[PDB]
Amino acid sequence: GLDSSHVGVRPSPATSQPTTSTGSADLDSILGHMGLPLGNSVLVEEQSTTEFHSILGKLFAAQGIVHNRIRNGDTHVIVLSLNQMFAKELPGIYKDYNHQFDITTRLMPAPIASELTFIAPTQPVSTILSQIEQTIKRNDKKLIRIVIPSLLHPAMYPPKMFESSEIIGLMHGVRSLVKKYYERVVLFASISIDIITPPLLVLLRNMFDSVINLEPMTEFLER
Amino acid sequence: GLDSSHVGVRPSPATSQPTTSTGSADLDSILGHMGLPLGNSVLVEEQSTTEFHSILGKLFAAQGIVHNRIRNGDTHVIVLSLNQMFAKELPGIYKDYNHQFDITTRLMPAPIASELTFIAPTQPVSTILSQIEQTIKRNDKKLIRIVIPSLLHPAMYPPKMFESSEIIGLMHGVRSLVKKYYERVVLFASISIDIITPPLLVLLRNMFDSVINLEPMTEFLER
Amino acid sequence: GSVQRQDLVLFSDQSVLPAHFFQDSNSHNLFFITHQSCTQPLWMINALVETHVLGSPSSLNESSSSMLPSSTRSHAVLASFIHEQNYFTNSLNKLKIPSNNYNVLDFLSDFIVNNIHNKPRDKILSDVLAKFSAAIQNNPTDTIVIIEQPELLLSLVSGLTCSELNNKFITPLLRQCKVLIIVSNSDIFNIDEYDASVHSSNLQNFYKSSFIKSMINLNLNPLKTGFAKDVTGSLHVCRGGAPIATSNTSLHVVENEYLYLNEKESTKLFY
Amino acid sequence: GSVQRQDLVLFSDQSVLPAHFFQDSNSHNLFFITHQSCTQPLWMINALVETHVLGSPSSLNESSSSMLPSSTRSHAVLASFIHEQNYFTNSLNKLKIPSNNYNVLDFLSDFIVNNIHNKPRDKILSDVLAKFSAAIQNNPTDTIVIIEQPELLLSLVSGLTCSELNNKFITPLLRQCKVLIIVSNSDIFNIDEYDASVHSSNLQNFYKSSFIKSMINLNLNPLKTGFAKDVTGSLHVCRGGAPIATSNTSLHVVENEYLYLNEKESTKLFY
Amino acid sequence: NPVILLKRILSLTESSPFILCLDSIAQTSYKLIQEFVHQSKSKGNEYPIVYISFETVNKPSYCTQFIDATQMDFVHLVKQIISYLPAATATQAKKHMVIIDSLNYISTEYITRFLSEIASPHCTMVATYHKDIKDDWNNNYPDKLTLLQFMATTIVDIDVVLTGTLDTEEVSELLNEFRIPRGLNNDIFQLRLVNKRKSGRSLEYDFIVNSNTHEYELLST
Amino acid sequence: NPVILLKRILSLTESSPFILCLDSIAQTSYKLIQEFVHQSKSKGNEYPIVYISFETVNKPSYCTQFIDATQMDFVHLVKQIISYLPAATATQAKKHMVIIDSLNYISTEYITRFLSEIASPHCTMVATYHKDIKDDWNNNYPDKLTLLQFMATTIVDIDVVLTGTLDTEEVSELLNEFRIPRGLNNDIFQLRLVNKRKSGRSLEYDFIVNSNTHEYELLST
Repeated sequence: GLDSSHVGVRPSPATSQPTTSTGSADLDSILGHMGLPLGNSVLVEEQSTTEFHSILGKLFAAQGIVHNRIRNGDTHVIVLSLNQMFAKELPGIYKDYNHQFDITTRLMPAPIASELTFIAPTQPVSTILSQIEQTIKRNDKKLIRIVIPSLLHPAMYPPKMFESSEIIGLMHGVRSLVKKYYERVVLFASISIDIITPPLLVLLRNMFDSVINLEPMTEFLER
Repeated sequence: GLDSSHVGVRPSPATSQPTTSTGSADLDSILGHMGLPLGNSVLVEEQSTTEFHSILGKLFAAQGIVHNRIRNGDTHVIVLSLNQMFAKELPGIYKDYNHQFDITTRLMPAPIASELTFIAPTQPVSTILSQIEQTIKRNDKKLIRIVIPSLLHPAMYPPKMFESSEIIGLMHGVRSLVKKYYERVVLFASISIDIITPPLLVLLRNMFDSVINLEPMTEFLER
Repeated sequence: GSVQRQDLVLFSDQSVLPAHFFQDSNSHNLFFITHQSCTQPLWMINALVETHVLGSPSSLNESSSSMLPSSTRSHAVLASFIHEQNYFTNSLNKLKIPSNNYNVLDFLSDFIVNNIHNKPRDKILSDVLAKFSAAIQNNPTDTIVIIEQPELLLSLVSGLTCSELNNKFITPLLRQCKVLIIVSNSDIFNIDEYDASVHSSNLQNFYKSSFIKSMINLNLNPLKTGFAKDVTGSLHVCRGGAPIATSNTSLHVVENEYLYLNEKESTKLFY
Repeated sequence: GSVQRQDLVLFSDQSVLPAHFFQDSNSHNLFFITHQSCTQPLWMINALVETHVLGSPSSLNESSSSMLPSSTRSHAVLASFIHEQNYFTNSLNKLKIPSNNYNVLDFLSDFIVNNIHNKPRDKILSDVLAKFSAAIQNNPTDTIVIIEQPELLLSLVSGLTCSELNNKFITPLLRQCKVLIIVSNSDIFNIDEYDASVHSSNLQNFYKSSFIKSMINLNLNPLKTGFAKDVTGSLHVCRGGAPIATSNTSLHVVENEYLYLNEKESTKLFY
Repeated sequence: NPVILLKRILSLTESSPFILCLDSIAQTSYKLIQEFVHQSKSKGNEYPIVYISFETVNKPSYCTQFIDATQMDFVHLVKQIISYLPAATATQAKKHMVIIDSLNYISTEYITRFLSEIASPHCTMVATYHKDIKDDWNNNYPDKLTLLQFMATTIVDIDVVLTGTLDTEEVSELLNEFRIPRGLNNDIFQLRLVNKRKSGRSLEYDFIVNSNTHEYELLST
Repeated sequence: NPVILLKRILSLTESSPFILCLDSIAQTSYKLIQEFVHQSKSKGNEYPIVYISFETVNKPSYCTQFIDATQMDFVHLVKQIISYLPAATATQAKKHMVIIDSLNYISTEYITRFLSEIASPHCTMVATYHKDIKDDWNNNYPDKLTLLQFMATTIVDIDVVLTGTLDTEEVSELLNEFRIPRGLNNDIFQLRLVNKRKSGRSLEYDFIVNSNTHEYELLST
């Protein structure tokens, strides 16, 4: 469970349910909850021409680190990626539930290994899920942001992971944790649709609570 | 080598080369050699609705047994088939190079194991080729008719034989024997085109010297 | 808006779920239900539970249909491969279905990690099956079984073919219960410019197969043109490929198309 | 009939086979020749042998082309996977090409039984290669190598891919000789209502691959409409995908279309 | 006359060792199968029915043996079937009818063996193959449907009869996307009979069937 | 300006770690490759060229290293390439150009690893992939061409320039059946340059190239 006087949490207009800021002003309103409800997940889909989706990934992450930094707003960001310069590329700033970020300024103090943790997608699915569980369990009472900066990037995800039982097993298992700790966990993922076959994309979409398509940034959503 | 006063052999109008009767009056003229030149092969292709092609197969075989039966006309027929009632279904009759057969009368005396020999297509390719070689070699000085009554009939040819290296290896190896004993060997094969994929049919045709298509019986040929 | 509501009718005896499918000695019937991602099936699942346990789907229909003269030991086993148990218990409680009338089997929570990972195909299928056997063997003759998204097994279990899924799980499951409802997501058929890939032809076979075995098929689809406020989608009722198993040859599926509005609280049907 | 004959010309120096491809220190050139089943390539093969060994293709051309002032140790290695040795020796003798000028390698006779059957992929490719090495190493700098239907290996050797065939046989073979002629049967492209199967996409890659590596491509095709008496087919001369390997950047392929009549005795070209 | 023939195949009077029923989602084969049973009883020929089930979970009333094949391996399946039939060499036994509810469940490489093993003078096989369920040598080996049509001595191609606006083409296009229209799977339907005579000359006729009044009519196409 | 850019990529002045050349039977890439070499020497940047060959049997005059890759296993290939290049960590070394004659010969599951292994601040890779040579997870894994276009920092799509009656569509249809028309593989040809900028915003222009007079012109399409 979490804290009531948590600044990163707030009830959605549409529902009684606790939600959190995507770190993206506009995006929050479009979701329909003025944010992403705890225990839910979004998949953001983008065309090849980068990198508006890696931007929303970084906003989502940055929003969580600021929360962690002064009541309270304790959060822990988990990143499933091989690129650790994701943590150094997060935007800086400028209730206290959403902030206006600046894509040109980095974050004032660099994120510490205790504020943010990386997990490599170059591992077995069993291992990845274990890490995410274990990280969630030891940061008990902390709000938990899971960010998957670009699902199935071929430079980060081994060919064998593209087998259905691997990637969908991974997504099923992550979805299982999101619902299991619905009290405080949330998931953001992005994916480039040019390297995913339509069947697999259909499978993927089914593991997420909401799916957002970006065409250049205009957002057509599937709630 | 063979005998010159052999009644089943005769020089073709088109060439100096020794040829033999298909056992089918009309078919001989269409081939363009008044028969099938020794050291050559025909593949007869037919649509599903049987069995005009199994008829020409039987004529071809019958023609050889009659030759064997009174100078001379020694021949040996080799049948690649699981149906041994092929030998009992051969038509009866009515220089002495071609005969007019009657599809309703069987052959007067039944063919003996020394006049005709069966080989099963339910064996490894190595084995089949060995049998055919060995049969050819021990009937030295006999004209040799190889008949393959229906190439790739699924009831006679194991699934694994439909792999290219098996069936085309078989056909390459048989073609090799036909050219090796061009002195006295000839090959007739039929096939039903409804159970052969076009790629495989293209491979098959390439192993034969001539290919005959039957549309109901009208014969469009590829010399 | 102020639309003219219709009651759901699936069979010619005017019912949604004829109670006589349940006391019979030897019969097995399959509903196959298909939906797209944008048209969630929960309101349908809960309506069927409600109809079986309380005699009529109060959440869908204005009036009540003919029911049994006394309360039975009617029971529902709900299983999902895509939603956790909270998802059903929360909506069933909101709907006021008493807890003793149903049992939820959760094949999302820790399912990959505990039940799939270090475990061969047969063993996975055999142990999923076994969970259903145990649960059914409590009111075996009076239990409805509802399974959401079993197709997921074709994606989650490496090298599982449609025929193995049917032979080792679906068909044996149908043999142990009176009524089986399969709820399946049909998005794989709905990709613009896409038909018949190998993993997806294996997947598509499952839908054709389930339809062939089903005596009734219900399909939820979104508006073909776009998304609206006070219109959710359409509901088609069709014959399946199998005959209805009863000693009542007059009984038939009443084919129909409805429009429906799935509101937060209630759902309504209208022509 | 009484048609107006043309001489075959392939290059801009007016030749069919420039002799200067042969004494060079470091160059390798590939002709890729394609034919359909109804248009046999033998007359082309024999013409190339004749041109290399005797200076001009007397069987095709009326007049002679510029040649070397003295007889060389010009040699041809002819290899086939579809015809036995008698097939070439009989036609070469009829053509009066002296026997000492060529060597036939027979990969039809007993080839499956002796060389493929109890024998792994690499070993098969390695021992075919070795036959060519031995034969070439007699006039290594002055030998033309002609190979009929190497694609057959893609069908005869279980699980042979185009890339292995190139890497382990074709490309190494091209490295050991001055001029390589590949003669290939293109029927696989000529099936009405048929394109791009897996075994055949592997097969088709070989044609695209050979063309890419070739500096010249000759194609024999039948009449597009049917079969005639005094017309056999057409002969197209095209650039390949590779540059010609010479210190003579002016040299180019002279693209052309001919009609030809392949008569028993002689063959004739005509526009 | 052609209606007489179809009635002769359905009653098992016109012997045909392997009868292939092709069906689809639009019109499954169970009604056609009940015509065989009906015409059999009707025209005096009441044969023992051995029913092989891969997807039939309710045992039909008309069968005398019922084999649940879902759990069985191929050879074990064959052994069960065989033990319920007469010795292929008896020369004095009752004719049995073997019904297989779906051939889609048998591996393509075992189809011909299966057919060869069950074949018996004292036995006729009616098996259905679903046209719309999709399946080193597999590449060149014929697909299940081409194979089965080649092996069959009789073929019965079942189609829906359309009472509405759409024809059978537009409907197969709808089914390809799993869009199920109303008015499929009717008591009245149609079929295309292919019968392979002793010459090889194959007959072919279309029929409207009324599984309610067991009455058939030729189709003047 | 756009012609200036293309001249900057071809001279290796506008750095781009992976340059993908797409070609076909209609117009192979060797001429384009000689433009890189020409513009390199020309605009002062004379870099050491390491040439990887799967199908190039005549060693190009312009290369300083030549690797025959046909006989080599993947890891062994990588080790050769790597030993001819500067230490990825040197901070003071000459820039090398690596040319791979055809990526079609590298397994799809090794493509990203290969690119990752050769990548180096002191190295630019120009590799060609033939558009018309065709290739448990393979099903879902992207095909070689989709993959390579995704990994490339620059793409150069080469096409034939048609002087005759046919356009590039009808010609690709002819080539599909291996019907080779006259007038392919010319000294003048065209290309479509895709360049991926730092924002992700990708540029895209078409050009006519004259490999005889090393002169390029934008294409007003």
